[PDB]
Amino acid sequence: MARKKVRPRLIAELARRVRALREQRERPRDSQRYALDYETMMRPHSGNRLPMRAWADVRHESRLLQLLNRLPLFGLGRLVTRKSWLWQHDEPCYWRLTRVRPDYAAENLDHGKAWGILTFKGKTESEAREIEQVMYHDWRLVPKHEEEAFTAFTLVPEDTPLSVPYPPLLRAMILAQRQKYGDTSTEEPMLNLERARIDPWDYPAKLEAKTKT
Amino acid sequence: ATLNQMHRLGPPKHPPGKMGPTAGRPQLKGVVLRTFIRKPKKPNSANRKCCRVRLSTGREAVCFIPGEGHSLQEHHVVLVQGGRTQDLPGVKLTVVRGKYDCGHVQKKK
Amino acid sequence: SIARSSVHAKWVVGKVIGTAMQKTAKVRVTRLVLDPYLLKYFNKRKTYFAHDALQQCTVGDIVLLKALPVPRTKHVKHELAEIIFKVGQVIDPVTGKPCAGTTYLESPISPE
Amino acid sequence: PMKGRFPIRRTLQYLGQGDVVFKDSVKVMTVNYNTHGELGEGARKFVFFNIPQIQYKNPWVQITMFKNMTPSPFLRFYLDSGEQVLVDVESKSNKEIVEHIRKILGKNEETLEKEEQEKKQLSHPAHFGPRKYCLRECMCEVEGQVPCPGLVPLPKEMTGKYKAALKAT
Amino acid sequence: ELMAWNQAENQRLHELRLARLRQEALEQERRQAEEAVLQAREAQAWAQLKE
Amino acid sequence: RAYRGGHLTIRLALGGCTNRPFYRIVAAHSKCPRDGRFVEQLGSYDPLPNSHGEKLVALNFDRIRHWIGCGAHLSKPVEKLLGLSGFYPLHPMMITNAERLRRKRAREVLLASQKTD
RNA sequence: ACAGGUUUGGUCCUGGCCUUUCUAUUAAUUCUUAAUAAAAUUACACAUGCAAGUAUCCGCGCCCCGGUGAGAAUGCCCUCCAGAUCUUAAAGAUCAAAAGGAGCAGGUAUCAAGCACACCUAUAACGGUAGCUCAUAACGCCUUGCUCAACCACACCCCCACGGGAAACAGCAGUGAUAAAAAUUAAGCCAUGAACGAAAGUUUGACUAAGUUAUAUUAAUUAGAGUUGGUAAAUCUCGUGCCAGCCACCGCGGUCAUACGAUUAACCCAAAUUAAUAGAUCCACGGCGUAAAGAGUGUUUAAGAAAAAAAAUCACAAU
RNA sequence: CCUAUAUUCAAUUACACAACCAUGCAAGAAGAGACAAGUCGUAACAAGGUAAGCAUACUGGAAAGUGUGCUUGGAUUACC
Ligand SMILES: [Mg+2]
Ligand SMILES: [Mg+2]
Ligand SMILES: [Mg+2]
Ligand SMILES: [Mg+2]
Ligand SMILES: [Mg+2]
Ligand SMILES: [Mg+2]
Ligand SMILES: [Mg+2]
Ligand SMILES: [Mg+2]
Ligand SMILES: [Mg+2]
Ligand SMILES: [Mg+2]
Ligand SMILES: [Mg+2]
Ligand SMILES: [Mg+2]
Ligand SMILES: [Mg+2]
Ligand SMILES: [Mg+2]
Ligand SMILES: [Mg+2]
Ligand SMILES: [Mg+2]
Ligand SMILES: [Mg+2]
Ligand SMILES: [Mg+2]
Ligand SMILES: [Mg+2]
Ligand SMILES: [Mg+2]
Ligand SMILES: [Mg+2]
Ligand SMILES: [Mg+2]
Ligand SMILES: [Mg+2]
Ligand SMILES: [Mg+2]
Ligand SMILES: [Mg+2]
Ligand SMILES: [Mg+2]
Ligand SMILES: [Mg+2]
Ligand SMILES: [Mg+2]
Ligand SMILES: [Mg+2]
Ligand SMILES: [Mg+2]
Ligand SMILES: [Mg+2]
Ligand SMILES: [Mg+2]
Ligand SMILES: [Mg+2]
Ligand SMILES: [Mg+2]
Ligand SMILES: [Mg+2]
Ligand SMILES: [Mg+2]
Ligand SMILES: [Mg+2]
Ligand SMILES: [Mg+2]
Ligand SMILES: [Mg+2]
Ligand SMILES: [Mg+2]
Ligand SMILES: [Mg+2]
Ligand SMILES: [Mg+2]
Ligand SMILES: [Mg+2]
Ligand SMILES: [Zn+2]
Repeated sequence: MARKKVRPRLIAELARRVRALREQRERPRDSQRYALDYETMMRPHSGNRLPMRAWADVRHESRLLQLLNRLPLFGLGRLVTRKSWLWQHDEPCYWRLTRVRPDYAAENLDHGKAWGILTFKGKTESEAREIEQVMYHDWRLVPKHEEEAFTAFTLVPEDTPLSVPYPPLLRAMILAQRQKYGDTSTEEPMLNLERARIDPWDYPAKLEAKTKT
Repeated sequence: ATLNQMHRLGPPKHPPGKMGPTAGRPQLKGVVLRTFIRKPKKPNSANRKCCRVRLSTGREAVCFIPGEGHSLQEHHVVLVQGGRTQDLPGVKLTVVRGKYDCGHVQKKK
Repeated sequence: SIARSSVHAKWVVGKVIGTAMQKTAKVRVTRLVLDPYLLKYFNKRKTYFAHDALQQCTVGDIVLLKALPVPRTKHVKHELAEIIFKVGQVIDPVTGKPCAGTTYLESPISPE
Repeated sequence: PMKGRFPIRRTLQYLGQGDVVFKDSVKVMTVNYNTHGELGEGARKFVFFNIPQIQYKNPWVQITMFKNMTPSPFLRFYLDSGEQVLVDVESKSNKEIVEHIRKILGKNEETLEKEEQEKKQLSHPAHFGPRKYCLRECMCEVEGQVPCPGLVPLPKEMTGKYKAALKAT
Repeated sequence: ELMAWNQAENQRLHELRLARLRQEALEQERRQAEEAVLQAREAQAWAQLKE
Repeated sequence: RAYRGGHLTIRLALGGCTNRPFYRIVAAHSKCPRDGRFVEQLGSYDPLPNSHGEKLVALNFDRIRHWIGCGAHLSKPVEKLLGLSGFYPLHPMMITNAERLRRKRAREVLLASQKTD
């Protein structure tokens, strides 16, 4: 806070500026960043090792831009799916590519940021978005003829009861609370789950920064 | 004083304790420079065995050796403590008997 | 409806110390503070700069300050609201009559 | 306290026992009184006796005195709204002034008791902690429970030492 | 309610005061008669001496 | 003290003396020390069974749901406690551990009648 | 303070010093066992090991916990909140930087002046007034963590860290040095907390349970220390002879020493007991002819008192 | 610049600077205190053998002496 003799620290500012600058200038190309040593299963850049459960899927499968580099327009309007989704969810889960912006420092051109519109468990989101976990090796491309076989969706309704009992004590508290104010109605108190809907963990999160309203 | 004057000075504050020979520590360790003898002050007389010690604080000071008889040579390390000897003017320290090179007084044999 | 000042001083009343700066009155404010040892009350004084738009202020006037929503400078957090007692020209707030000290300058019982 | 004319008014008790508590509209109270005249008398005793009491209970309110400006004694109250209360105290007694002020902008005894009731629900009986804020520290000290082993050493079985030396063998 | 009450109170006191001051004005004129008499007497005595 | 991030939480502070544990249920910032500063005390839980063979739990329900309503987070053991009380549904992990416990009792039953033979 | 000892041939007064109480460190002497609590010379330098990971790759975490009191009169209390984070649409909520100020806030005035420390204009500039702080302590100098559910600060050094010295335990253990000052190079994530995970769960020198230590309490298995002139509970016989020595203060020792040294008896504390050092406590709401103190004189300033009744003025040696 | 993005830079220059402090050591110098059963005196205390003292001046081995004003913290024993 304010004490009348307080010294003017200059270098505090200098280091902020200089650090931000050396950050922007040395900001790593994601070509080298997610680069992976397949023998040791170790990132050169971060020195990080990959989790045991991801090993096989790393050896045997391909990252997104590995399947998008050999596409003619670099794969616009194409449908893409993820191995994990195919194993867990029997309903269709795909990404439709809106933009693709590869990273060219790469000799083999395997890396880059993507965008699109997502269908998960058959439900479709109405907006464009940046796709998440591109660098992963789970990615697969669906062929043109099979496109209309995957996009084929059998629409089924949801059977989970809209309401459930309150937990035993809480129910008692509510009962007694309404007896006290002279409400005689013995209609069971019910807990309404309409807004308690949550997406399974597989559902990809938006990388886009939030606009504050 | 008046109430204004007492307001203007604040209440009286107890002055911090002024620090003595051991610099506020309970003991000090020091090496013996010289062993000598000092006469007490006038009303009552003997000749009291003292030494000169150098203390871990680097300050050099006269110090007194309790008990009857002692063996102390230069270069002996002793441990000194704060009691002031009333006869001897100027001598504010006392050797601790029974530590390092000052041994406990030997019972007559 | 947000207009505020973070100051504790929202309204104060004080004497005008000096007018020397353009459009700015120096104002000595005084409060009672309880000396803890003697349990007695003494006057602590503190100065405030106040903004005077028309430069209305003689030295010695008792004056009322309102806290400024946005500080004009680092030292000016108040605007001068009213002049409560003009120096040596004082109109009794009780009877509305001119007075010099304890004397009435125009008697309140002589309307006509 | 010896020195002074009415020493009892420098005591914590005397200061406490005065009752006026302004509403929160009140910021500044200004007293204007005279050093002479019979009429002025009451106002003077007010400044001598109650102003200390008042101030003590309204520590945030600027109180300010002025001597021999106007021919007549008065109070002025400055509120937050900008409103200004003017109270003519003339032949009024010390007591009458305090009562009349308490009437205009005081706080009803209802108000004060509600406030202190909100302050006494602040320290809850069933909590645990430092003596400063709570009635009890451990639960070691509630009657039926298990006692602080710093008092009544535990049965060897509840000791972790014994459990560990059991699992080892 | 209370500000109005206070207002009416101040007005009450104001009228009381005006009464008191009229009274004081009267007593004061009486004093002026006395002083005018004495000052006239001594004015005379002085005039005589000097003459 | 000023922190970078972290959320409001309802956890257990551990008071007590060696071998005699005690807990103060507490609403605290997440990043602050276990036994340290807190926002509000909520309840207490005494793990050791008393003279009457009871574990005493105290819950200020009103304030608890005030904070849950501000989006405070619960600790797994506080969850377990509320659930036990019946103010929350049973925590799935309570149920599961119960089942595991049952199967252990079963296999020790069989192993007992197998060793007895 | 419920006070006591000590100024003198003596009495009274004034005035210091000391005793008696309580705690902590260290040391000496003594020491049986448990439990609990606490663990502390060092912002000097550090060998070795460990203290941050989780996770189907991204990510998210990684002085947060934990450490320390170096710096700074820092600051307490209180306004006002940008931002981050959580939740949810929003609204809320938690932590709250910067900016502030009713009040309170270490010593020193032999530190008494600081030397640009203010304001206006308006457009944000040109320009203009000549101010601002301060004996109600400015500006300096010294000392210093704290007002404690906690807070403030630091993170090898150069207030800072781009750079530069240079190669960092003020994480747990350890170790050199240094000091009067001395805990395990230990076991677990089983509980709480924290991180991450959708999750079972993993990690965590936080922490839990242990190890060490009379540091403190308590319980019993444990007896030793100090003292015996007065203050102040308690002494006898030898030895010494102003020597040797003793004492907190008064004082003791010059051949009949209850005061030294040892013995006999006693007193008092007791697993402790003395000593040393730091605290707690302690000065004046008392005084000023003779004891410390009315400042050689008057006037005004600042600041205060006015609290009820009146007054200014005549032989003589002011200047 | 038919989805869209990429990339660059941000260091100097002008001077002053151990004065000024603190902390040690020092050729040396001066004081105070403690100090003989020492040397020289007798200043004070009794009209202390010239009553003491204050300010100031000058002087003297040393206490101190003298001047000028001032003080009683001296007396003049009181029908003398
Ligand atoms: Mg990682
Ligand atoms: Mg003698
Ligand atoms: Mg001694
Ligand atoms: Mg030994
Ligand atoms: Mg504990
Ligand atoms: Mg005497
Ligand atoms: Mg005597
Ligand atoms: Mg005495
Ligand atoms: Mg020890
Ligand atoms: Mg800390
Ligand atoms: Mg400093
Ligand atoms: Mg906000
Ligand atoms: Mg803030
Ligand atoms: Mg320090
Ligand atoms: Mg630093
Ligand atoms: Mg270090
Ligand atoms: Mg640094
Ligand atoms: Mg360590
Ligand atoms: Mg570290
Ligand atoms: Mg060592
Ligand atoms: Mg220790
Ligand atoms: Mg050892
Ligand atoms: Mg754990
Ligand atoms: Mg766990
Ligand atoms: Mg471990
Ligand atoms: Mg002895
Ligand atoms: Mg004898
Ligand atoms: Mg004795
Ligand atoms: Mg003896
Ligand atoms: Mg002990
Ligand atoms: Mg005197
Ligand atoms: Mg005089
Ligand atoms: Mg003088
Ligand atoms: Mg003479
Ligand atoms: Mg004679
Ligand atoms: Mg003589
Ligand atoms: Mg002679
Ligand atoms: Mg003579
Ligand atoms: Mg004489
Ligand atoms: Mg002289
Ligand atoms: Mg001569
Ligand atoms: Mg001559
Ligand atoms: Mg006579
Ligand atoms: Zn306990």
